[PDB]
Amino acid sequence: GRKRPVPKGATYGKPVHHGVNQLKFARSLQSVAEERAGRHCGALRVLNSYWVGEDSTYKFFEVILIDPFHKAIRRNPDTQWITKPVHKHREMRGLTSAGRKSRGLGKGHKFHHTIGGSRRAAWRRRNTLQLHRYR
Amino acid sequence: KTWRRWHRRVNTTQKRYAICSALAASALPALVMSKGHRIEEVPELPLVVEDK
Amino acid sequence: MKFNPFVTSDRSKNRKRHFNAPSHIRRKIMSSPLSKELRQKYNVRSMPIRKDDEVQVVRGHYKGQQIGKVVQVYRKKYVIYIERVQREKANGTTVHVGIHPSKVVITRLKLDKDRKKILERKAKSRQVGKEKGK
Amino acid sequence: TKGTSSFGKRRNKTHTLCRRCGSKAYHLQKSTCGKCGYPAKRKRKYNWSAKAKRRNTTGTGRMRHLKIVYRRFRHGFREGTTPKPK
Amino acid sequence: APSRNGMILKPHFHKDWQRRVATWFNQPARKIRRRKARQARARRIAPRPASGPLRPIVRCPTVRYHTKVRAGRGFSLEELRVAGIHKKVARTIGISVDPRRRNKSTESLQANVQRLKEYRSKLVLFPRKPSAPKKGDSSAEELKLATQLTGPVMPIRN
Amino acid sequence: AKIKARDLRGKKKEELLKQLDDLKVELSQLRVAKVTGGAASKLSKIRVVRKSIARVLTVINQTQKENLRKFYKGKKYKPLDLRPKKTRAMRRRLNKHEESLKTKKQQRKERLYPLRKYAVKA
Amino acid sequence: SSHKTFRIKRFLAKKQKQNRPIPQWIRMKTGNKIRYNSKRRHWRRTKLGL
Amino acid sequence: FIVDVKANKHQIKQAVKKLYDIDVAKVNTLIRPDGEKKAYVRLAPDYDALDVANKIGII
RNA sequence: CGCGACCUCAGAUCAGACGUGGCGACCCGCUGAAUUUAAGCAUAUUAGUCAGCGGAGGAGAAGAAACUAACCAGGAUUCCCUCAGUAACGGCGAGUGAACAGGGAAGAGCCCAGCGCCGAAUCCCCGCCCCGCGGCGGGGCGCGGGACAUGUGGCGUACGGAA
RNA sequence: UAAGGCUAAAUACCGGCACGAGACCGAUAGUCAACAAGUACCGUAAGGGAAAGUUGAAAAGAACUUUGAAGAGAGAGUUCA
RNA sequence: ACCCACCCGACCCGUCUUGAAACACGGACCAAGGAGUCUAACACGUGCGCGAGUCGGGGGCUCGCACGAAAGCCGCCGUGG
RNA sequence: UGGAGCCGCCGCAGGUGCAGAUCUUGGUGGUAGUAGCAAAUAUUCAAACGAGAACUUUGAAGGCCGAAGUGGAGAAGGGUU
RNA sequence: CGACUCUUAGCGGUGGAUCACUCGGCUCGUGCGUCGAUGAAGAACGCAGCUAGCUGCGAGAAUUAAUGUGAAUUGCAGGACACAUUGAUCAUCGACACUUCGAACGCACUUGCGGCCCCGGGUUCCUCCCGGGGCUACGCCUGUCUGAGCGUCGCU
Ligand SMILES: [Mg+2]
Ligand SMILES: [Mg+2]
Ligand SMILES: [Mg+2]
Ligand SMILES: [Mg+2]
Ligand SMILES: [Mg+2]
Ligand SMILES: [Mg+2]
Ligand SMILES: [Mg+2]
Ligand SMILES: [Mg+2]
Ligand SMILES: [Mg+2]
Ligand SMILES: [Mg+2]
Ligand SMILES: [Mg+2]
Ligand SMILES: [Mg+2]
Ligand SMILES: [Mg+2]
Ligand SMILES: [Mg+2]
Ligand SMILES: [Mg+2]
Ligand SMILES: [Mg+2]
Ligand SMILES: [Mg+2]
Ligand SMILES: [Mg+2]
Ligand SMILES: [Mg+2]
Ligand SMILES: [Mg+2]
Ligand SMILES: [Mg+2]
Ligand SMILES: [Mg+2]
Ligand SMILES: [Mg+2]
Ligand SMILES: [Mg+2]
Ligand SMILES: [Mg+2]
Ligand SMILES: [Mg+2]
Ligand SMILES: [Mg+2]
Ligand SMILES: [Mg+2]
Ligand SMILES: [Mg+2]
Ligand SMILES: [Mg+2]
Ligand SMILES: [Mg+2]
Ligand SMILES: [Mg+2]
Ligand SMILES: [Mg+2]
Ligand SMILES: [Mg+2]
Ligand SMILES: [Mg+2]
Ligand SMILES: [Mg+2]
Ligand SMILES: [Mg+2]
Ligand SMILES: [Mg+2]
Ligand SMILES: [Mg+2]
Ligand SMILES: [Mg+2]
Ligand SMILES: [Zn+2]
Repeated sequence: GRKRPVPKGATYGKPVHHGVNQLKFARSLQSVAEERAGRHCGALRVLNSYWVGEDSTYKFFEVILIDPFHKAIRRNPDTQWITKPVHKHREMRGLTSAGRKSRGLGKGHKFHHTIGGSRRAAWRRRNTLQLHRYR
Repeated sequence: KTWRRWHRRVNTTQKRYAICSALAASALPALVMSKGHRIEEVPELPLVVEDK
Repeated sequence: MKFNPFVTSDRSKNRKRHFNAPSHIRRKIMSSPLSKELRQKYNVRSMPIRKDDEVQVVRGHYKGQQIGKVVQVYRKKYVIYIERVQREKANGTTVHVGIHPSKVVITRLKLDKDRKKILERKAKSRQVGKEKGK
Repeated sequence: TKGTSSFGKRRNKTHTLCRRCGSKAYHLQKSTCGKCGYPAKRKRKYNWSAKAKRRNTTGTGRMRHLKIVYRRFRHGFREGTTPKPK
Repeated sequence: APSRNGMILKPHFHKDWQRRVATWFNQPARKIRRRKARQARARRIAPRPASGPLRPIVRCPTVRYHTKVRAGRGFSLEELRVAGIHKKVARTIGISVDPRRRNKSTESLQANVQRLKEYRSKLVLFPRKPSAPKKGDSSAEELKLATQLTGPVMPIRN
Repeated sequence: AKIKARDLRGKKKEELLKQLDDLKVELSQLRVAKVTGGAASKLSKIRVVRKSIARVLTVINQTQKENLRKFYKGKKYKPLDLRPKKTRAMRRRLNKHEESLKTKKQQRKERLYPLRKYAVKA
Repeated sequence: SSHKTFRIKRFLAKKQKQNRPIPQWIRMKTGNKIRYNSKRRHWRRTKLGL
Repeated sequence: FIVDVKANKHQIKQAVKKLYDIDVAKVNTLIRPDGEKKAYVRLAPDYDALDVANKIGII
């Protein structure tokens, strides 16, 4: 998991938030894995990852990356969607299969938060005073 | 603020009632003259004309 | 009215446009009417005034039927200086008094090639409109 | 002593002219700024000082590249041509 | 503090709501923009209905709505199969097709076949080239109308 | 007196240099003369000579760069100077031929099932 | 100080050039609102970007 | 002279020699508190400085 | 004790490409308070809000059901009106609080892996010619290199598909 | 029919470029800022941050005489003033 | 209504306070600025329209808006409240 | 006096009426020609310049710092002094 | 009457309210929606005949070219130009140019030290010396060359 980075304990505040030890990151380890592969190879464009094993201390992963500017990708029409600049840094924005999962979006009753684009957007919609002209 | 209630919305029959009321008093030379219009020498007050 | 929804009709905007106008645009602003005599001849209401036209001042103090030659055009000051339109300063020195171009009438133009082609363009458009109206 | 007499011995300096941002805020011992964080690859800006944010946004300076880009775009990013000559 | 009689009422203005007030001064400007964009799209799809494609008839769900009938999303595959329109083609002649629709009762099916049949009767398929092959209609029914259809195409009336 | 762009265009390369040199000399003497009073009549020239100098140098660079892009017009790899600068992003768009590459599957689709011009109510 | 860097020396030079008072022919220009330099820095009071 | 601030004594020497067809003993630069690198340039003793001074304009 | 395959790894100012910082109103991913309210306060609330970090685009995100429903059934996503201050949550106090249906704005649907068949039928880079060249492309010709069977390309993907 | 993927549109826009408008403010207001303002100035630094619009239609901005070392006056003149 | 005279009357305002001329606080003087606003929700009263109905939003049709980001109309007139 | 715009009536709208807030910004008094211009012994005579000399300069005298200096040179800091 | 003080008015001061103006704001809307290793934003230092500030530009430095325009610019000078001529002056801006720091790139921040290729003086490749020019950041992909391994084999 993820221990709360605060000196000693000293999460000064209401004792709801006193927790430091038993608390857990939103994204997965696999996403973190991709994100790091993405960070390192900036030109490369993270497509997707898979698992290759796990020790007590570590996990292992295998992130498939793609050159967006290698002609064989550029000229192949079926891949040339990744060469478009909206797909810069998929992993960073929560867009690979892995980092999609944290966002908490799927069709049906088991979601509703994320019933616009995303979690943030629904909240946004739900907490707008729409103030009409005529009222 | 911008979201002061600027616009003001009126029941439709009422809007029509007003517009009938104004028409009805576009007749009546008194109400036309009182509203200032120098209509002294005009030939007939609901003044209607050829359609050339 | 003006119906074109890209023009301005906004005091502040028109004045700012005016006072901060660039030389070539001021040329147009500083235009002045032709004499009825020339108005008949060239088929043109008015012309952008220039360094050495002959000119009458129509209004003001210097209002008079004399025909003074233009001396210079101070487009920064929106003004033209004219031959004998001047005033003695404290110490005797004559000073060319400014007259605004529009309060002046061009009796004799300084015709160059370009001025000739301008007059040909304005007269032609005038007669197109008369043909369209007819 | 804490005051006037002690102002006496302000003989030497902390900061100098930073060479990225230009401010007199390059701390010599730390060898960083504290204005742009100089050695730091990215510029220092914080969302709390909205007044500070505005003091060197883009507009602020020359925009010597960026001002002719806006012009270039306007008329359509045409390259390597001329107007029809005389 | 409450004073003598009134609804013990809960307003939801405890968050920073004035940060997220959404005014509607757009709306006229919006309404126009849509309307222009609408008229442009008509003009682009020249003799094709402005509407869109033809859409099926369909009953609402729930006991409440139940009795009413709307336009659905698209004609089912069975309905296309029975009418005898190849599903891939139906898109090309302005027939909405969804393929996720089941088809439970035969009363809703035959109605929706009837719809497509009727559509195919009163449709004016232009030929690909001005030189006229099969399917493409006569130059009579072409000159007499390269006309758009205003409003929803063959509207459903409950 | 006036040095125009007009004429310089046609002139030979060595001839353009001598002219620049001769202006650079003339500029020097005026700068010398500005120090020692000189005369307003001289201190005009200094601005004129500067701009004529630029007019010369400009013509030269235009000639050198025109010749250069003649030399590479055809070659695949060419200097960054002579490559067309539009906008960082715009130099990473898809190629103009690469973005209208249909997959054979998509082509077949367009062949079999073309959108048809149709109308209704007749 | 008498032990200057070059960076600092150049900085001082520009500051020294900026101090001069307005040229009086500026006052006679057309749309002139300027009467005096108002950015004049006396060494004894007000002590540089340093 | 006043000289461009980027210049070495080597460059100045070479410039002075080139422009005025002259020849130098030594160059001896400093920087004015103003910004303009000044240069004192000792000419070799075959040459008189006042003679060249008259040639270049100054006196 | 060599020479030769491959595997895994290095080093090149090797040839040619890309990434780095900025802006940040809007957008995506994390992180995340406390004033405050509760007439005290610790759960709650303030609030997944400010500040913090990351990454974008002209929009972003979402999106072609592991959906709704329970009907005589609807049929991707987004947006508005409504549902509804409702169902629900809550020291069941303060307070908080959605969804389906219904009506609109818009409307558009698709592709792999796999399973199989097809002499890898595919791709990249070299070099020579003709056109075209300020978004490096077409056509031809090379026993000219390499990628690739640890699987490239055509057909095909649940609405069925192949033969 | 999950554990692979692409997709315009209606939607958002206190930053940018370029326009249009107002039952708004009218120089202690309206932006901090109508002006050489994020300027001067302060603070080691993070940062803080002003004041300040209006001769006249035209400069015609007071030649000349005189008192005074001069600033200042007295006459004269310009201006419809 | 300017000044002066005389007879009688007559403590300094603001404020909190049971009680202020107070040995209670604020107040040297003048100018300009300066504090019950707007939104939402409820309730009652009143005015108008229609009335077992009423409703207008939201959307749409009519225009380049000069006045219009109005005005008008809608088997949407009623999904719905 | 001033020198370019402004008001009556019927309606609508509001950033709509000041003596106070140890209110804000600007200005001005009484206090007042008052306090004050007292640390570290010290000045005087003549001349020059000059409109003008208690204070400048020169000369003469009388005094002080008394080489741990009120002298002669740097460091830092200033930045043209 | 005297001085002083108080009050009112006249005129003059002080002071800058009021009123009248407004090339500025504030708000609402429309369209477009574009930065960067081909060196961004930002900073620095420069550049005018007289120019300090603001602006404008970059050693071609209040700008060059081009195109449109068609006699100015103007505080003063000076000038140009034949304004029957690519032609003043503005505007546009497609060609050219763009000092130093800065992601910031040979390594360092002194503005200090370098390496490697070519050119001119210097030599007569004699290396020196001087000057000029071009390379010399990190990460990463596709290939290329050189390799490493009691990694897995084969032949000898
Ligand atoms: Mg709590
Ligand atoms: Mg899961
Ligand atoms: Mg529709
Ligand atoms: Mg395929
Ligand atoms: Mg001091
Ligand atoms: Mg970035
Ligand atoms: Mg509390
Ligand atoms: Mg309380
Ligand atoms: Mg408490
Ligand atoms: Mg919460
Ligand atoms: Mg934030
Ligand atoms: Mg998207
Ligand atoms: Mg799915
Ligand atoms: Mg739904
Ligand atoms: Mg309700
Ligand atoms: Mg909540
Ligand atoms: Mg396969
Ligand atoms: Mg997607
Ligand atoms: Mg002011
Ligand atoms: Mg004021
Ligand atoms: Mg103000
Ligand atoms: Mg005022
Ligand atoms: Mg005034
Ligand atoms: Mg005033
Ligand atoms: Mg007057
Ligand atoms: Mg009390
Ligand atoms: Mg008491
Ligand atoms: Mg009292
Ligand atoms: Mg008492
Ligand atoms: Mg008290
Ligand atoms: Mg008091
Ligand atoms: Mg007041
Ligand atoms: Mg009522
Ligand atoms: Mg006036
Ligand atoms: Mg108001
Ligand atoms: Mg008051
Ligand atoms: Mg005294
Ligand atoms: Mg000394
Ligand atoms: Mg008086
Ligand atoms: Mg004032
Ligand atoms: Zn810095």
